[PDB]
Amino acid sequence: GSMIRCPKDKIYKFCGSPCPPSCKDLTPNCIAVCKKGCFCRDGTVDNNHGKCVKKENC
Repeated sequence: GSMIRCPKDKIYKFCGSPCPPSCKDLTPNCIAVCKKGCFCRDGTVDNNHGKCVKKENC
């Protein structure tokens, strides 16, 4: 506890897109705002299960 550390399969960002590429929407339109936290790696798509897989795997 105390220290926030997400799964090693993901990375941490201070400014990231609130709308990452996904199987639901490959390119969602939203205002560019810097949100901090843990995000998926570049080249992966977020699926409706709550995990990110490779773009060509979806």
